[PDB]
Amino acid sequence: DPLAMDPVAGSSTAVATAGQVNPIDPWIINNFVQAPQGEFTISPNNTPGDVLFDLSL
Amino acid sequence: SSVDGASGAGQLVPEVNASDPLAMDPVAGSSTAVATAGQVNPIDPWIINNFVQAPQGEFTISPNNTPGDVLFDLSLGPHLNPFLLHLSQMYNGWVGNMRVRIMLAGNAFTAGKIIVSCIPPGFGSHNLTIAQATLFPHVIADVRTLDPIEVPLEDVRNVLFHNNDRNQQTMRLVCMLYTPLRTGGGTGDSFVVAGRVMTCPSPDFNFLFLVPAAAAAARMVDLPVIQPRLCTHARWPAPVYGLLVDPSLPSNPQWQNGRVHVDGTLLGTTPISGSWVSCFAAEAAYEFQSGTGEVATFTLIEQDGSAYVPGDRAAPLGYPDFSGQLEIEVQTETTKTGDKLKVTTFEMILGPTTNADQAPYQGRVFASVTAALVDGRVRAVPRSIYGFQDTIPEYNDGLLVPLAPPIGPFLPGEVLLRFRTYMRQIDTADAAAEAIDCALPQEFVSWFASNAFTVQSEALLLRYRNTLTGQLLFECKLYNEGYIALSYSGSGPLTFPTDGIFEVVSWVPRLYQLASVGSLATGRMLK
Amino acid sequence: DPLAMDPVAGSSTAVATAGQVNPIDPWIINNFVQAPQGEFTISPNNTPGDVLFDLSLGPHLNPFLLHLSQMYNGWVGNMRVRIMLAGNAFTAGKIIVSCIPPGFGSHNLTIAQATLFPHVIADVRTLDPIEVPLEDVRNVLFHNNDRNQQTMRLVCMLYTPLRTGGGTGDSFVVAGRVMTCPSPDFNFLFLVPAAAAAARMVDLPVIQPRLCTHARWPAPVYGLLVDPSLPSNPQWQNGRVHVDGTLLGTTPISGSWVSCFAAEAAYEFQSGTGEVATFTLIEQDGSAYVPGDRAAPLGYPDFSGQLEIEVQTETTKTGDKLKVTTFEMILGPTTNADQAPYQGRVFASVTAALVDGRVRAVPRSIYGFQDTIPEYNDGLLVPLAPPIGPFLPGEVLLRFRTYMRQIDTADAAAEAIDCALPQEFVSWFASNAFTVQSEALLLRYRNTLTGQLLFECKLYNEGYIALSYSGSGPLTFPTDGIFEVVSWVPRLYQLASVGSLATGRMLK
Amino acid sequence: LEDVRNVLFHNNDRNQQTMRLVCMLYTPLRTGGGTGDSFVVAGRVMTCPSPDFNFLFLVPAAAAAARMVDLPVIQP
Amino acid sequence: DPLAMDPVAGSSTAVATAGQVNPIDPWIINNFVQAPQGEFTISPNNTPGDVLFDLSL
Repeated sequence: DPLAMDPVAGSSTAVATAGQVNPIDPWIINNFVQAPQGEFTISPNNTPGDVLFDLSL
Repeated sequence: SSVDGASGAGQLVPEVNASDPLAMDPVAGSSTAVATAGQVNPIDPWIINNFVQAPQGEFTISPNNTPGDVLFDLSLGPHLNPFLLHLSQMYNGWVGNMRVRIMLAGNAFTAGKIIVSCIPPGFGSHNLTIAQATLFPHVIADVRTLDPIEVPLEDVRNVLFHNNDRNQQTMRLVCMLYTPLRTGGGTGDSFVVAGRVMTCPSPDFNFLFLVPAAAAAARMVDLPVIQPRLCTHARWPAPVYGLLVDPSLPSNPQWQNGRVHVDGTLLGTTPISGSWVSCFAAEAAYEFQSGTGEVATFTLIEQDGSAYVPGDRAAPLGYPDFSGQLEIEVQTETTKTGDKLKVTTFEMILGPTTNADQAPYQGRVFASVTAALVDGRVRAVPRSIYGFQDTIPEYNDGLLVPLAPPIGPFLPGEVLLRFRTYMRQIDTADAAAEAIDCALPQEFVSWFASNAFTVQSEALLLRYRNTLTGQLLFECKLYNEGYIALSYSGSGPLTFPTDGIFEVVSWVPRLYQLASVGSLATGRMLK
Repeated sequence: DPLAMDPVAGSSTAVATAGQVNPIDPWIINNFVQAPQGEFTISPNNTPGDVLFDLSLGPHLNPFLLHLSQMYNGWVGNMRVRIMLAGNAFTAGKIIVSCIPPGFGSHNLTIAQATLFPHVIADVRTLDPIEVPLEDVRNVLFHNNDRNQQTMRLVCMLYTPLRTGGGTGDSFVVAGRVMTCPSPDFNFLFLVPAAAAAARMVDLPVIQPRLCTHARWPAPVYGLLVDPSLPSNPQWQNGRVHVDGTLLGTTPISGSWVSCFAAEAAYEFQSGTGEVATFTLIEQDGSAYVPGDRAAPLGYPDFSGQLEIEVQTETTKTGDKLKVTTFEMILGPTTNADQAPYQGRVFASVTAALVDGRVRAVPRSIYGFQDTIPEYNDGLLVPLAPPIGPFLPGEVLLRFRTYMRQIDTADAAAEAIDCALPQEFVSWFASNAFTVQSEALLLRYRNTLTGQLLFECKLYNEGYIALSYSGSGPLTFPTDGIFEVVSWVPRLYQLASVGSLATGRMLK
Repeated sequence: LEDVRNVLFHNNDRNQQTMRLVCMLYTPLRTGGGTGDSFVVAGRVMTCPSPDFNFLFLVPAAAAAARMVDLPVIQP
Repeated sequence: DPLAMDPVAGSSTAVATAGQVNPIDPWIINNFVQAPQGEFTISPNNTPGDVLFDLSL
């Protein structure tokens, strides 16, 4: 099954009113990097409901 | 959204559940109500397809469970979906079908099957055996099945649509264990299968009338967890020492202190402070009717120093509500540091006798200097009693006076629960403890006057329990008019441990039958 | 006339940025319902300029919307307000309803300035309602569920003085009602399960001090005062509780326990002249006393001097024969020197200067009182509730006061004894076990009858009340006399102190 | 007054639960002036059926009452 | 303002179940007459919350 979300636009919105729209080095553009809080472990001791991780865009 | 481990689950468990269709025809949705409902209220399309965890969303299977055990019993309604439930509070009525999805996925090592059956409204409640469940349109599934089983909860209706009352009977989905659960492998008995139930409304489903969202009040009064032996007595200023019932005492006492209703209504001369109990304040002087100034004339004031006016109770607050001869100690009132103090002892007669002065109700009482010093404003506290009788004094010298009513009534076999303390009674060659009872400890008096709870029926069912040991000692009825009853047949004062917490209950009609417990003798056989 | 404003856009802004744009039931769209803040009153007591009501745009202005608010996390749109006045032909006056844009802040506006905003004026006599559109002036794309957001507001003020004529009954007030419904531009945003989430707080019982029970001597409370010349940080063991319900010291639940004890009593013979009762203390509910984490059995006296006690056979059942003897017991340290309530053993002497087995002792008078703690453990450290305090500079303890009979010896006279809360408040906090959220509560002491505010004060969470007072100088207060919470209140909250109740002032 | 129904229609039975109209005093009545407490606001309720209204089965049921017991208002 | 309700259907429901569907005189259809429970009174003796009348369809 899919994700219950409609895709959201990117820079499309900014163009019209931001002063500049600065691009990023393409090498970063799709290179998967580990996040700071990127580690967690699931032991048999955890109960359903325990939080493994939290993230903010 | 859903990602079953198919990819890595090997082929140890069945993906999809192979089962014969439901022996049941499809049911119509909103189409019915369209013509007679005042409105047909559409719901957010996003809710229409999201399978969300129902409020009754969890269940567990374990090897302790025996076939027949009900894992969950769902009754058709908005209360089966969290979003719908919230919208429910805003509408009056609904019609439509629900889509239910039960989730299982135990280890490849577990074996077992459950059965879900749809029960038509109008069948009623009956304990179904696993074999009975088969008689209803049903579905059976192996606990290992990866993909969630989907079962449509059809809205079988006799009428066009539903309203939000108790007169409604909807279709049910009962899920029971079909075969015992047994884990194989290195059986970790901590292993139980954790099930999940998710639902989403079928597009047929619709809410009906817009209504004032809300109307779910529930003001439930509670009691404080204070043991009786930690409490203050409400009719004599001492700790509570005893907790008992005693069918041979007067059954309907006319106590003026320690009276309050569950709703907070204080009665009689009942004071808020237990320091006021059985005490008075006055301006004191020595008139001369006989002319031998041994008699103090006390013009009563209220004990917080304010003026006493004859009103709608028998006397100033906390003034004694019993008879006999009271020894009082009378001291200059304390207003400020350095107020010089005189302290005299007197005997005052509380009862009717006899040609015959004394009318606390009018504001005037006489005591005599146990000649058998102090004046201006004084405070009198009780020192001992002589010839106690637990009947009310003559408050208004023969005339009718305002009185809280006798305590009662009680059902047949019900008797008053007594909180008890001891007065010093004197003699005259011998002081000995004398019992005096009241209907609630002063802390409960203050508690109810302060909470002003809303009362919803005629009495509250309480349990008296030892919270330490856990032991339930008894049950009892706290009538709204502020007295507690037990059912007891003995003759026969019966005494209870004072350590000793009360818990509400219920509401409880007034003809609620309590358990007598007590004969701890089951005297008979059988076999 | 129409408002001096251009139509404000609705959902069209937050389309490419919110995750969802959620529409509402069109039946709500134009049904005018009474807003939760739907009532106000105008009376001759009001003065032109008084703000009858201040509304701020948001779904919280409509009951239906409000109910939906618990389901979504954002919103955008304009509403519509309608106001009604139930006036007479005797009520002359005008009201101003002005729209204040976000960002303006808060200022005191004269009726004249109130006119400078898009507004609507109405005579209090009108039978018909007044309608004003509440536009969603935005600086941002949309709004989130946050009442810290600055949205457009509607302020209603009395434009001219209310002047009732005729047989002027000052009990006459004009009833006002506010109603709203969302303009079709209104849209909720993200669908969040957020359906339920509240909290709680602490309250105090509305009992006046002079109706209360004292917590350190068993008598009614008679006095309410502060007194900078008394010991500022007393080490009271009774009448101690925290706002959270934590009882301290020897503090009992029942005020009948206060300054009383129970024991098994006997007459040993160290001197050998059996005038000395030896009391092996038990708790007053008849249970065994064990030396523990407080100084003595519950309610045992927490002061010194020489206490006259009356000791009676314990009452267990009707017919228990009773003996009653009077003794003098010394509470203070002195001196070579026995007495350790903490260990469970104290001695009194038959004011020879009868009873045994199990007894109960209640206080009869005090001789040489000093309000310092007795020597509970004969020289050794003992568990103690801490001194009361601290207090900010200029803050002093609020005292509940009662009087002991002190004896003499040719003269009994009242002697003052103070405590930090009445026993009813002791019981109240132990029973409620409130959750505490900061360091103290701001309370007002008020006459609810007359309405008069007497003072403000700080109830520290550790269970004692402070006032700011500079005098030197016991200052006494009326005892009739209700306390109200407040706030929370940081510990450095500055209280108000006082002035010379004379107001008059001259133009000069 | 809408006919909110759970069933197809209604029978002559006043034990049936139909939609109701409750009138309440929303705010306290406050008479001013020379307050004559003998003053009451008279209220009247009037109705007529919406064109959706229809009676159902034609029954000769034309007459059917009963009686009861009363006591004379004579003081003891 | 209008009631927060959707129009409710009339006879259309009981057509295939009642033995007859009987119409009424259109002159009654819109003539406002005093209901048998047509009177009530409000006085200062009443307190907000008092039910002045309770009608059932």
